Formats: sequence, C-alpha cells, structure tokens
Amino acid sequence: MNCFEMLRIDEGLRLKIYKDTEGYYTIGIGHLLTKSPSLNAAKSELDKAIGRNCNGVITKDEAEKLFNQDVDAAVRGILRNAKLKPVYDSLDAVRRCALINMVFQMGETGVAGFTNSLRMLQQKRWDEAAVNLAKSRWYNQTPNRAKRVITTFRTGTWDAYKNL
Repeated sequence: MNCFEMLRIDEGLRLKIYKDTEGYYTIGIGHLLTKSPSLNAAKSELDKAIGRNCNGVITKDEAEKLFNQDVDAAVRGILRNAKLKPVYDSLDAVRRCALINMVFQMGETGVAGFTNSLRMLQQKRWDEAAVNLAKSRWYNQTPNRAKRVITTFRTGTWDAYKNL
C-alpha cells in the first residue's frame, strides 16, 4: 500500500468529472480541473493533462498519475516550510503519507499549527504524539479519519487501513 490507497480510502477516488462542494469540476482524488463553469472547458483541461481524448473519464492508473503530481506540489510546499520541513525530513515513507494526508485535509497552514505534535514526531515519541494529536479540534470533527491517521503515525504501518 502507498499513499494513493490511504487517500483513496479517506477522501475517495472518482473516475468521472464531478463538481466539488463549491461547484468546481474535479476528478480523481480531489484533483481540480478548472475554476471555469464550463463542463467543456473542464473536459478540455483533462485531455490536456492526460494527453488524450477522455471525454471526462479516466482510468485508475491515470488518476494515480494526477494524484502523484498533486503530492509533489504538496511536498514542494512542505519543504519551503521551516516548521514542517525537518519533520517530513525525519519521517519514514508511511509516516510521510500520514502527514500529507493531513495537509490535504486542512492545508499547510493548519498542520503547521500543531507545534508540539510536530516536535514530538520529529523526535520519534510516537505515543506522546498520538496523545497529543487526539486533543485537537480536528480529532473531534473528523474522528474516523483522524483516528486512522494518528494510528499510522503511532505504528508506522497501514494497520488502520488493513480491512478497508
């Protein structure tokens, strides 16, 4: 399992163009196509991105391609972020997925807020970090997702996602 699978489960994968909460044309795992109100413009952007005639429908593999670009852009930001940089730098691959997961959820700025949690994570105090994370506002609002993410930080495995 990789990052794609974790997010496919927490956020959801859509193979046909859809509108998000706000009305924007999206696809894959929350991959924004365009802020234009046109379905055609949306399809046009997809074909560009794919490099082929899709008519608004992609394969899993393709979505994965897009998800990775999205992931790269997130990381690039992380790496220009003093508080986040050393933590990401310090985590293993699995654990890096969990952090990304958070970024995707609440943005770069929201995660930067977990001052302490972050400190513990960079120090490999997994449990304390998990304890710490559970006091957030985030943990109370999206508790299923948050439990799964914390469990990943705590164990360094995909156990939370095993039978999903």
